[PDB]
Amino acid sequence: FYTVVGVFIVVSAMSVLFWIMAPKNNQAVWRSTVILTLAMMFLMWAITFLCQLHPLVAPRRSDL
Amino acid sequence: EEAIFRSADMTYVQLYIPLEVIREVTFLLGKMSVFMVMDLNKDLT
Amino acid sequence: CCTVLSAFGVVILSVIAHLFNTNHESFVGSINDPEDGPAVAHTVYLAALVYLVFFVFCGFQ
Repeated sequence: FYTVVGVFIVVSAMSVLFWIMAPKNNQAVWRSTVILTLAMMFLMWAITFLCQLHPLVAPRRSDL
Repeated sequence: EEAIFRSADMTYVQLYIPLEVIREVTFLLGKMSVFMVMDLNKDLT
Repeated sequence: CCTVLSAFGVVILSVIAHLFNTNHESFVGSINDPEDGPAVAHTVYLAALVYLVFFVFCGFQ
């Protein structure tokens, strides 16, 4: 689970570093598109990583 | 400013157009595209 | 519109023929899958060439 927190640190620090270094021309759509898309990419990565970190169902097939 | 997070700041100004320069001011405001008129005489038919 | 379908017929069937040639387990790895890899790759690569003929002929239209 700590390799989810370790990715949350480098995503959150990147989003904070982009909040202060956004271009001044279109600030409320530079720091709103890029910071929210990193959040949603990290959310789907964390959900697709934690479902396989400690699984309850093993993959079972016959034809191999 | 930009107005993509909230709306822009509106003012409700009041003009006074004389009858000598009336068509010219109206055709100027039609080309400037900044003044949203409001129907003052709603009670008239 | 045949040139778009023909360009995808080049790309997708070339990747499928390469994945049959290298015995990739998403195409050969099951019992219901075909047994010989390059035997299927030889008849998918010729279809890739056929769609390349369609792409070149409809590319001059």
